[PDB]
Amino acid sequence: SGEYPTVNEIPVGEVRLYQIADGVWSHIATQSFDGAVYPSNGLIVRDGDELLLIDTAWGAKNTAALLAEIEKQIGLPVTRAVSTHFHDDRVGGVDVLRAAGVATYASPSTRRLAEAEGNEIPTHSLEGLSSSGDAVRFGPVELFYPGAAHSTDNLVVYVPSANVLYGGCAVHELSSTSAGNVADADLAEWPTSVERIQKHYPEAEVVIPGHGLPGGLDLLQHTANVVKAHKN
Ligand SMILES: Cc1nc([C@@H](C)c2cccc3c(-c4ccc(CS(C)(=O)=O)c(F)c4)c(C(=O)O)[nH]c23)no1
Ligand SMILES: [Zn+2]
Ligand SMILES: [Zn+2]
Repeated sequence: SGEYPTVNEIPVGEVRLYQIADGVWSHIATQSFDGAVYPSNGLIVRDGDELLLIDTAWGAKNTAALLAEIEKQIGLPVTRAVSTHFHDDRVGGVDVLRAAGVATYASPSTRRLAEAEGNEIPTHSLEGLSSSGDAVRFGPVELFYPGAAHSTDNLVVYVPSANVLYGGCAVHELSSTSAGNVADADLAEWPTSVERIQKHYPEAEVVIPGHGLPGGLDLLQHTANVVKAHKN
């Protein structure tokens, strides 16, 4: 009833939306992985009379539920989606999107890693993002490649109209006590990549992590701190 929805408040298979700013929502879903349940976030950005989706809801059935929740709460069609890295919490559900008329996009690096891992593969490649510090416009957002962090391919997303920074899984929530799932991470490079985010988006007002509660710019320094300590 108004607070940001937490892992224990969302059964696996349901999706909730949360209004972040005018024309900007996050989507929250839950999934089981290796015998534990986790929440995960994505983004929805109004694009005139259409919507841009950032990340799936972590699975085919959750992503179908996401589309139904968007129709109920917003009522505008999702026409494009971007996946910010290759893991299943970002691309799982791309096939559902593609069958619902959504054009799916990711960097070439994400597409090659998703294919090699056996995950669902976005249709279209996003060029111009292969060197750290690169940025491109995509509808109402800017896509930014900060360098290797949670994964080598991770992208962050900025909504300039609202100064919303969606960090994806390169950014952790303030309550986090470790660096999450580090299977594909570069712990040594991650603080440098976070510093690039901090330098490029100093006017961010809301920062959304890939899992957990949004906050302010402090999430970036907190992420650097937990990553350095995990590595140690
Ligand atoms: C292989 C491979 N599969 C995956 C994905 C699908 C995956 C599965 C299960 C869990 C996660 C997490 C995760 C874990 C713990 C915390 C709490 S915390 C910051 O306090 O430790 C958290 F916030 C997030 C992440 C992420 O860190 O992005 N990804 C995950 N990744 O690699
Ligand atoms: Zn991941
Ligand atoms: Zn993640």
